[PDB]
Formats: sequence, structure tokens, C-alpha cells
Amino acid sequence: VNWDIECWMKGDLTLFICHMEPLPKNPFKNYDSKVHLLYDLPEVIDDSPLPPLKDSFQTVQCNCSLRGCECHVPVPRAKLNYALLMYLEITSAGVSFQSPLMSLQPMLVVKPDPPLGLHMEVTDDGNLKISWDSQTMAPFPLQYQVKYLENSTIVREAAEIVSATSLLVDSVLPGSSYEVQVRSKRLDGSGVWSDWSSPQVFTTQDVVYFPPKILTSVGSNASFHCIYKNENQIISSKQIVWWRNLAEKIPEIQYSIVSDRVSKVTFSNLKATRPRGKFTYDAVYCCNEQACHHRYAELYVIDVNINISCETDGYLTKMTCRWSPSTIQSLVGSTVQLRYHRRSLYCPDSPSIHPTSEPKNCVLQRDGFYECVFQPIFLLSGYTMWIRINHSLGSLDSPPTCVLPDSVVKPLPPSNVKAEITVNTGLLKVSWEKPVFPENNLQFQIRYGLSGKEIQWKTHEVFDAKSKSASLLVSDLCAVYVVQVRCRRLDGLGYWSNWSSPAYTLVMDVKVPMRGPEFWRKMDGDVTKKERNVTLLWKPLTKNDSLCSVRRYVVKHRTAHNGTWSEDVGNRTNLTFLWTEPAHTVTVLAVNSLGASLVNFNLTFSWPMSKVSAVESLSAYPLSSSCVILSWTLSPDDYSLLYLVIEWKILNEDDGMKWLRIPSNVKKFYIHDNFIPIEKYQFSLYPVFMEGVGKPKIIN
Amino acid sequence: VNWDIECWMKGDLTLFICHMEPLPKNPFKNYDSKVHLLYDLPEVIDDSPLPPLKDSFQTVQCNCSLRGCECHVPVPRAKLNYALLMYLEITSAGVSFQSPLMSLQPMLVVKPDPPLGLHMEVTDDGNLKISWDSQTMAPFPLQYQVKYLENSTIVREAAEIVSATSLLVDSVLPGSSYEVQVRSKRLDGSGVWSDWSSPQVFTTQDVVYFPPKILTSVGSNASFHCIYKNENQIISSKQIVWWRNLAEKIPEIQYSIVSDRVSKVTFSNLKATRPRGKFTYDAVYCCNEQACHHRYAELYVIDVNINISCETDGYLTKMTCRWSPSTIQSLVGSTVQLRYHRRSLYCPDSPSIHPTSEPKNCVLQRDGFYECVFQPIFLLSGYTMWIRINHSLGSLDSPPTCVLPDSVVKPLPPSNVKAEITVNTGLLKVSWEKPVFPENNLQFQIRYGLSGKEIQWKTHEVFDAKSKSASLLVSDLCAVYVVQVRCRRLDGLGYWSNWSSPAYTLVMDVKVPMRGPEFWRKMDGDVTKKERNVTLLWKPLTKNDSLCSVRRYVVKHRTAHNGTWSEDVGNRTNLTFLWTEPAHTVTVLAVNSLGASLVNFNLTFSWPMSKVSAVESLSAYPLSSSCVILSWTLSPDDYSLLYLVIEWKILNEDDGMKWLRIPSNVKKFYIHDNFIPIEKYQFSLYPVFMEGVGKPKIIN
Amino acid sequence: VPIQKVQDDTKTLIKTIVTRINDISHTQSVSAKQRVTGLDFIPGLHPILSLSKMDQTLAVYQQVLTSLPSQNVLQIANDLENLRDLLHLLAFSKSCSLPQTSGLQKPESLDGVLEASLYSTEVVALSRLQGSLQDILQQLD
Repeated sequence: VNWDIECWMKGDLTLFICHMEPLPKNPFKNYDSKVHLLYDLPEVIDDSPLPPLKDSFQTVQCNCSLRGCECHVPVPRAKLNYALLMYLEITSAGVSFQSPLMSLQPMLVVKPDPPLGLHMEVTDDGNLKISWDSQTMAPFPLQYQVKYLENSTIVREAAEIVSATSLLVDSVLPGSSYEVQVRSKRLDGSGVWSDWSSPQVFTTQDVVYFPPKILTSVGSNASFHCIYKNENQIISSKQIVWWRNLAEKIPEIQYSIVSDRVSKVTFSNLKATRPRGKFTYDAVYCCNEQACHHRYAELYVIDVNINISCETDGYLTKMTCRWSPSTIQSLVGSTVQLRYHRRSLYCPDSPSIHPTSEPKNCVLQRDGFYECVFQPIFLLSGYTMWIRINHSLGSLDSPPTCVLPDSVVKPLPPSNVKAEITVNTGLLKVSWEKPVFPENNLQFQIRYGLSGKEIQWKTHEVFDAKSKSASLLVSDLCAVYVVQVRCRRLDGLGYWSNWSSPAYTLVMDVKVPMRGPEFWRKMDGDVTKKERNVTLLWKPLTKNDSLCSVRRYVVKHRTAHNGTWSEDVGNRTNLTFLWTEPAHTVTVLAVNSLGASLVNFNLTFSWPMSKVSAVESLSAYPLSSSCVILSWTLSPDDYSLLYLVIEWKILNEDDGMKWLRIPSNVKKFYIHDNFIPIEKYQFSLYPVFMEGVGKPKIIN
Repeated sequence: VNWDIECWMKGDLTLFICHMEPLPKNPFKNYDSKVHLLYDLPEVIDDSPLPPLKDSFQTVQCNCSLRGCECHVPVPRAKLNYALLMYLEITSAGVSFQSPLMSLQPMLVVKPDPPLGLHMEVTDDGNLKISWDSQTMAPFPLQYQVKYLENSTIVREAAEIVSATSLLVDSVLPGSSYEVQVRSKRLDGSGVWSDWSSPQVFTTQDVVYFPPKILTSVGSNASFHCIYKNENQIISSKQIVWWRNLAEKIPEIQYSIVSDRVSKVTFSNLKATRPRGKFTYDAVYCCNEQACHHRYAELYVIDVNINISCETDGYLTKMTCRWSPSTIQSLVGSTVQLRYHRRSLYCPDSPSIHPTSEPKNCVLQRDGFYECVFQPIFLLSGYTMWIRINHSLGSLDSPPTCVLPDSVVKPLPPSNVKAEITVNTGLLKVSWEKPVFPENNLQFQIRYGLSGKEIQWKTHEVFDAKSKSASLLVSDLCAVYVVQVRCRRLDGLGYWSNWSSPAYTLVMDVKVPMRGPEFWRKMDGDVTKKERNVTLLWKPLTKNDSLCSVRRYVVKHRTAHNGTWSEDVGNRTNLTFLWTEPAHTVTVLAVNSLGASLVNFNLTFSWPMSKVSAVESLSAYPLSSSCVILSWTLSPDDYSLLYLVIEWKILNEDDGMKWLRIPSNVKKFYIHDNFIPIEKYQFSLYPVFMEGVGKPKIIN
Repeated sequence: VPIQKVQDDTKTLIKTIVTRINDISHTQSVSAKQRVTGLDFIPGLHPILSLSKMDQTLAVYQQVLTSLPSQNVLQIANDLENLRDLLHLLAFSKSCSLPQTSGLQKPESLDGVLEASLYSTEVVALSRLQGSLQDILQQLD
């Protein structure tokens, strides 16, 4: 019985396989031939010619089939270099056949697995690059035989031996198909050739763009190449005219001739691709002059300049980082991830995209931005930031940005801001409470303005980080002021605090009235009657005389008998009192919360002095319905006239009373008031003295 | 052959166990000895010396092992006190050995099970209590043997026999360990001692608190205890200083000494506890003066209080009890439940947490209140209710509260609320339909106000539970009023019903317009023609004159020949009619829905006295651009003038005629109008008589 | 980098953490005189002088508070890792080439007290580190 025996070590270096084929065919059709393999793996190479003991060989029962017997001998990887003692025991029809002892080394006879990953590509020069993946577990170099067949108009078959994992085929023929097969073999020793790998077929097109796509950025450069074939002829690169979106012939200055068949266009300083309806890419066309083939090259230019803004809370608890994806929606499908590395140190002068970055989770809001809260935060640690725009055509990284939390702290508005006008100085003094913050190095900004529908805000800055209150100069001492304060870092870092709550001062009389009201009298009582009611008549003080307010009017009376006594009139502007003494001195006082008016008017009533006349003439000259001149002459007697008081009223009218005190030096006056010529008027001139009001002068 | 036999009744009183051990060891190593227990349980104690029949004994096959044979005799609990007649049959090596008959009562020989629930606790005197359970299933007294192993600074093991289920152990040693074991035996009879139980260990600290943890309420009284061990020395109670949170030292007035080794602190009138940052209670400290142990006694104090708003619907089918969990939110893990007990009688003056209380499901609404809805209800039953909050550290109850369903009824709103104006009286009559309610004891409330953007609501109460309508005084009889009627129980119990539908008053003419309009006449036609167009000129009635409205004007005329006729003039305020008769008078009526105006003026046109001039002179004195004086003299003739009519206009302006009726007694008049001096004004004074209009006096 | 800004940075950040601890420990006003047993593995009854000794004290500080389970504490831990690195840098800026050896601690008694008295442990931790940084800021001048 004859056997054709082939033995090889399995590609995994774990099993030694012996395949056996009986010779010749079918003299054995009804016998159970049991083939037993006995193998030995000695562990010590001892130079002693001692025969191996018969109990040392391990017996392997081989799998025998109708086509042959396969023997599976487990060879340890550590013993792949050892001498494998081998012999066979074949028993058939009661007869046992023993083969002579065989010695072999499993490592020398290895059949590797077929090469995998047979990729196919076109180089920028227009060459046809075959590539495949080497077996990473082979402890020996592998020699590869590559069989590629060119399915062009002429069928070309080539089988090439290579030690590398790639092969190059020259002159890519456009519109041609290439199928490649690669098999491996150990370079050194009697290695057994691996079976051919799966054939990889690559069919070229009439126009070949390589790279057919470029995902690039704004300002970046993209280079596209072409092998243009018209019908059966390859268009020369000199004849290749490039077009972008078929609406812009790329200038021939941008044409670079890689070869007589390869024309190259290189875009430089690329602008972000405007979305062309459903096109988010710039279509780059290889054209034989004007004959633009229906296929093009895709150019993707994205704007990776996204600003990310970060803020630190006043409780110093969290960072709030935000940014907007506005430059990202141009490309549908791009997945953007902020990648952060927190450098333990402060941020570098040049923030760098750190290889050890961590994924960060951020939320798109209703405002269109993405917030990124960092917690816990590290004060002196450099937080290197950048977005990773993972597009299907490649991942794009925003320029790395690093943030130190201190310079992005927005302050808390100070608490309990108080606004008030200091008394007797009128200084609006404002006090506020400093919120909790490091170093208290806070530059405070206040804003103040009058209370109303529209507050004309006035601001002031506080550079002293120690100040807690300040007094301010305001225009109206009796109008309500609204005050708000905001604070920031004195160094200018961080942010400004929100403006504080509106602080309202309380209106109070900062000082007493400054002048008493002008008061005249309505003279009630018969002349024959010694008692005569004197109806004092004054007017409320102005905002300047009252400053803020007059809470009451006090009329102080003085007599020789009753001495001096004062009568509070309160808010009333008139006072009727009886005249009983020859001299009765009257003074009306305007009183506010701080007291009476300092300087007050006085008026004396005297029976003897009421008879004295200092005026001899008085004349009413009507200038118009809005003015009349009163002209009068005063006595040559040295009358110490305080002032003259002009009395004018409508005759027959007891309520057309009007009066006016004028200086005693006046001889002619202009009464500007609505004047009706129809009615008769009583113009009265009153000489007023120390002793009282002298006898007046009246003209009708 | 000799055998050792032990028999006892099992603790469950279901199996009688006879344990057996052969004597001596192993003369029988290869024989299958069959041991049988033949037993009898006679049912009648008859005093007849009749030997038991051999067929009455029941046979049980014993389970024999290499260590001995165990025979299990099932004894009914009803026959435990009966005499158990039994004998043993042992078959070994073909030889049968029969034991003499033995009589015993299984109740007198029972081996109890070991006690369970072994616990060690410290009394407030510092004394340890070793506690365990008594076996309830045992119908017989037990005596327990307690072996303790004090593993203190001095190791003290002592075995003590007690009949109670707890052991007094004095003066717990701080910083020490203890091992205790207990076994039991029947107190009466030949009790077989139980096996020793599992040793329960209770180890001490150099400082021991008792009771270490307190859950309590606001205002209550409590007490902690301590035993301080300084190193190997137990600190005296006279020397233990107590501390709370180590920030407040407890006054020694609140200390107390139980024993010199045992310190105790006492507190009274607790208040609610404030969380300390995250820490939420008060930490009591036992300190050797200033030597504070790292261990502590913990105090929980909570404010016990919870209300609940129950309301009975107007249809009297349900309560809705609602309450806030706002005060429960402090202790995490606290679980709340409304526990109610219903009472067949009315609510007691003091609601009490009744032992028979049921749980109520309550739904938290979006408002933050728990909603407890009860259905079906009985209005006269007192529902005693309280909130049970089950914190992890105990169960506590809100103050119990009782609610009467009839006492929380909200009646349905009054219906058919109708707002109408009573005619000829001007009274706001509001009629409505009463809601369904028992006893009709309802008090109704009516609110009304002007219909507009702001309804100045005016309220009026209807105490009469029988009243279905009410009348209200109003001042404007021609305006729309919004009226609503709400009700509540007449006794005031329960709630108010919600306000009814807004009842809107309709505007109708309550009365005819109170006067007819004043009209003048415009002469369209020369003097020469006997026929003259009398263009009457009047004005619409004001609010008072029209009252509510003037639906139309109708001008009535009279003549000597044609009698009296009327012209429906409608809304227009002028009437041009031809004058043809010697005596012709005109009257205009203001007609509303109820009829024509009551008071109406007259103006007769008469040819003969159209020549009669009752005005001697007439003059115009312009006081201002806004005023002109008219003065006139009448003829000294006894002219029975009804009134005077002043007609003035700008000359050359035929559309600027203005007229006014004035009483005939007036001699000087003041006309207020925008008088432009450059324009010349025609002032005409018409004398008016009963029988016609006199000849006017006209000035330009 | 200039060292004056580093020094000012140290002073500012330490006083910021002072504010942090101060207002966190608001519901935790302390009486510094009481010694409770079992936190001896916290020194601080002593002035701190040398860069090595303060450095190691701080390292132990970190290590002991690692057992502390909180979040405000975690932010403070970030703060102290920053401060530890910067004190390495300041020791370097001293131009003293003393080798920077570290570690050498045993986390057993710490964990026993941790499983014992988290309350006292955290409060004494905050308070004693307060005093520690107080003496440190005294010593920086």
C-alpha cells in the first residue's frame, strides 16, 4: 500500500496537519483502514544515542475519509522549533504497516493564511496601487505573489511576486476594470504557498478624480486630480479644463499637469461652501476644455471658527461655557463633540488640541447655542477646549481654546443697596453690601436717576475695593431718586454683576422754609367801629421757598398788651382776626418738619399811622387788556417807606380782590393781567412803614 | 446485646423521639439488624385487668444508622397525657429479641427547643438586659439556664438559671465584650435540657449612651445617659460634662446622677431643629470635663402639626380633604398617610386618634396639596382624621381632627338670575331660582354694578331664605347693570356658593322724555310774499330731558282755520314749513317708547304783532373774544312778554345764526362765544308774546 | 512666568477658598478648643514652616478628605490639587533643588473613623484646614 503524504504546520501555529492520499485509486472499497500517528516531542537535546522508549510516543487517531486521511498533531508554540519525531501505524484487514521514523521541525514547514484586506486605490500620479494587509501573527517574513488582470479593451494578465504588502500598476486606464489576487508564503525555508485571497475588482471610470472628495476647511487648500477619457481616447491633461459647479471654469493657472493623462487642480484658501440648494459641497469638474463629464469632484469646506464663551458663577461653583453651531448646519450629518483637556497648569500661550481629551456633554437650547457646564471646576487649571466636528468625510477640530475660570467670573449684584439724602448736607448717601467674593478686589459701578416713567440714569464707578458707602450730589433735594449698583473685578477680569435692585430715597425736608409767605389783609369792619376784623391773606410757598414742603402756617401776633403770641393756621392761607389794640404786629411763619421759615414778612396795623398819607398822586394808564401803568408821586416828607402795596379789584365785585407788594421806591408800575375796559376798577396804592400802613391812595 | 435508649418528646408535640445507641462498640459490623417499635395508645382507662390484644399494637420501623437507631412515634396532641404502651422488637442474624413492655406519658418527657431572639440592652441605670423569647407553643413552664462570658477587663463567665425570659446584668463595663449562651428545660417533670443556643454577642464602648437616639417633638422632655471610660478608668458621673453639638455646654442643672459611673442629662420644652448645612439634628456629648469622646448621643426633634381642608360638595355625595406636605419635607424617607376613623355620632369637642383608623388614599395635585376625596358620605357622622408620617425612625401622627360633612358644604350657585328694570319705579329687580339644598336654609348674596370695563360692584344681602327675588335702588335708569347672586347656608355654615351668572339689565325708556326741545325758526321767504318758509331750528334732548331716549320728534302746529295737526319729524332737529295764516303756533314733542314729551314750549307766529316792537333799544358790549354783553331797553308798555330770544350771527354769514331763549325779565345779557372782532355780528332781540312774536330790535 | 503674579495668585486663591469654607460652614459654627478623640491623624497643633512639611500636610489633607463623600468638598479638592501643584512650582522658584518625594501614608485609622464619625470628621476637617491655611497665610510673608 502506497500513500502520498503531505504535512504542514497550520497557519495559527497550533496544529500540525498531515494529509495522506492512498495510491492508486480504489483497490480498497470495503475495509476499515485505521491509521494511527505516533509522535514524540523531546524536551532536552542531549547528545546521547539512547533510543526513545516505546512508551514516550503519543498516539494520534487521524481522520480518514474516502478522499484521504488527515492527521492533526497539536504542536505547542514553544516546541515549534524542536525536532518532531514522527512515525505512522496503518492497520488494514488485520495487517499493520509501520512507517519509518520521521524527524521534522514544524516552524520550517508552515502554510500561512491567505493575505486579507486587499484594498485598491489610485495614487495622485494616476498609478494603480494595490494594497493588502499582512498577517500580524506570522513570526516569519511573508512573500506575496500578486495576480492582477486588466480588463481594458485589451485583456492583460500579470502575476507578480512582492515582499511588501502593496503593489503599483502604472497608467490607470480610465474605464477599465482590474481584479487582483494575493497569496502569501514564508520567505525563508520550504514554506508552503497560501491559497489565493478573495479577488478584489476595481473598475475605473472615464474620468477619475483622486481624491474624488476633499473635506477641507476655510482657508485650507484642496488638491484634485483627473484622468479624463473621451470615448476611447484619454484626454491629455493639457486639454483638461477644470470647472467648479460647472458655473466657474477653474483658471488654467490652477491647472497642474501631474502627467500627460493626469491634470491636477489645487484649490487654495478655500471659502466655506455655500449651500447650493441640496448641494453642500463645491462640485469640481474635470472637463476636456468645455466637454465637462457628468461626474465631478466633491469639495467640502466648513467654517471651523466657532467662538466658545465660558462664564463662572458668583458662588464660584460652576463654569458655564457656550458656543454656537451656526457654521456647522451647512453640512447635514456632521457630528460635533467638544473635546476638553484640563491642563493642571495655567493655559498655554498657544492652546493646543490635547491628545488626552475628554468627551464633554453640551445641550442645544431654544436660543440655538450649546451650553457646557463644567463641574467640579479647577481654579488654576488650564481647561483646553475644542469642538470635534466628526463629519462622514472625516473629523474636524475647532482651534483649541483654553480657559482659566478666574477671568470669566460674573459677580453677584451687591445686596441691600440703600439710598438716602444726608440731612443738612443734601448728599445722596448710598450704602450697599458686598457679595461674597475672593480678595474683595471689586470695582463697583452704581447707576442713579430720578424716579419716573423714564429714569435718566447717571452712573459712577467705585475703584476703592474697601468702600461700602458714598455720598453723592443730586439736583433735586425733594424728588425721588432710583439707584442701582453693579460690581466687577477691579482688575477688569471676570464680568460685571447684574445691576442691583432699585434703591429709593425717602423725601424729607432737608431744611426749614427759607422765607415766610407774603400776606396782605382784607379789612372787615366799620370804620366807626373800633373793632375791625382783619382777614390776613397770603399764598402758599413755592418749591424754592418751601424747599421740599411747608407742613403748616403759623401766624405770630405781637401786641403791647398781650405781648407776642403765635397762631397756627396750618395749611390754610387766610386768617381773619379782630383788630383791638392800637398796635398789633403780625408775622406769618411757614413751618416744615424741620421748623418755621427763617426769614418772615411782617405787617403792622396802627390807628394813628393809618391816617398818614405819603402819596399825593396816582394814575391808571391802560396800556392794553394785558397791562396797565400806575403812575404816582410820593411825599416830599421824609417818610421811611418800607414798600408800596398795589391794591386793584373790580368795583361791585367783592371777589375780584388782587394785591401786590412793590418796593417803596417805585413810582410807575406795569400790572400784566387780563383787563376788561367795560368794568370800573379800583386801583389802590399802599404806603407801608414801621409804624404801620399809612393812609392809601385809591383811584377808580 | 446491650443497648442505650434515650426517649424524649419533640418540642412541636407531634413526634416522640427514642434515640438509641448500642453497647459496646462494633461487635456488629456486617449484619442488617432490624429494629421495630410496637406501640399502643389505649383510648379508655378501664379498670379491667384484660391483657391488650396482640393485634392492637401499631408497628413503626426504626431508622438504623452506623451511630444508632432513632425511632419516631407520632403522638396526637389529644393523647399526650395518656399512657404510651410500647415494646421493642430487634431482629439480627436471624434472632429476634423482644424487650419488656414499658409505660410512659410523652407529656412528662419532652425536650424543648432552644429559645430565640437573644438580645442584650442597657437599662438607664447602666445595667445590661439579656433578653430572649419564650416558646409560645410550649404548654408547659420553662426554666432557662443563662451562661454569660463577660469578656471585660476581667473575663467573667457565669452560667445562671432563670425562669424569666430576661436577665439582669448590672453596671455595663465600657470597652468590653460579652458572650452569652442560654438553654431551657421543662420546669415540671423530668425536663430534658435544651441544646445551648447560638451565642449572641454585645460589645461595649468606653463611652456608652442610653437611649443613644431620640426622636421627639417640639415642647417635649427627654433624657440621655452616659458611662464615660477614660482609658482603663470609668469616668464618674460627678465628672462627666455633657455637651450639645460641642458648641453648647449643657447646664449641670439639667444633669443628674443615676449611679456614679452613670451620667444622665435631662432636657425640657424642645423646639424644632435647624439643619446645620447638610447636618440635620442636635448632637449630645458625654465628656469627662473637657475630655469629649468621639462618640455621641443623637437627638431628633420635630414640630408635630398638619391641617387638612375638607369640603362637602353641593350635591352632598363627597368630601374632598386637602392638605399640604410642606412641613414634612425635612426628613428624607418619611412616608405620610392620612389615617381616619369615622364615628357614628357627631364630632367630639376633642378629636382623638382612634385605634380603629382606616388609611385614606390622597392625590397630590399640581398645586402641591394632597387631595383626600371621600365617597359616599353621611353628613351627620364625625370623621376623626390625622396625618401619619412614617419616618425610618418611628411613626408619628398629626394632631387628630374631626370634620362633619354637613359642616363643610358648599351650596350650588343660585340659578335663573335675571336682571330687569321695574317700570315707573326705577328699581333693580333681581329674580333667581334657588339651588337644591336641605331645609332651604340658605342665605343669598347679590352683587351689582355698572356694565363696563370696570364694574363698580355693589353688594346686597338677602337674609330671607324664602325670597326668590329682590328690588334694588338705582340712580341711572338708562344703563346696563351686571348682577350676580351667590348663596350659602342660612346658618352661615359651610361655604358660600360661587357667584351666579352675570345678570344684565336691559335699557328701556322708564318714562317719557321729561321735556320737549326748545326750537327757533328760520325765515326762508321775503316779507312781500304772504307765504314764508318757517325753518324751525331746535336741538336734541340731553340725558336728563330725554331721560333714557327720545325716539322721535314730532312738531305740532295750530292755526285758526286748519285747527291742530302734527308732523312726525323723527330724529332731525329742524323743520321748514310754509307760513300762510294770521295765527300759527308750533310745538315740538320728544317721543320715546312710552310716549311724547310732557313739558313743551310754544311759539306763535302772528302777522299783526309781527309789527309790534316791545324792544326799545339794543346794544352789544364785547367783554372779550369769549364774551359779549347784550343790553336792551323794553318799551314802557305793559307788554306781557313770555321770554326774549337772542339771535346773533356773523354778518354776511347766513349759516352762522345762533339763537337762545332767555326770560323776558332779563335786561342785560352776556353771550359766551368765540367772538372775532374783525367780523361784524348781527345781534337781534325778538320780543315774544303769547299770540305771536313781536317785532325784533336788531344791531350790527 | 513672573513670580509676583504667582504669589498674588496664591494669596487670592487661598482667600477665595477661605470664603468658600467660611460660608459653607455657616450652619457649622465651630468651637476650636474641643478635642474629640480619633482625628489625631490630623496634625495642625503646630506652626507650619517648610515647603516639605506644609506640602506633606496638604497631601494628607487631600488623602483624608478623599474619604469624605460630598460635592462642595470635591470642588475644594480641585482647589487644593491646584494649590499643591503650584506649591511644587513655588518651591522650584525658590531655586532650591530639594528632591520632591511624596506619599508615605496609611489609610486605615482614617477609614475606621470614617465609618465611625463622618459628622465630626468633616467638621474638624474644615475647621483645622481653616486654621492650617490661616497659619500658612501668616507664614507666606
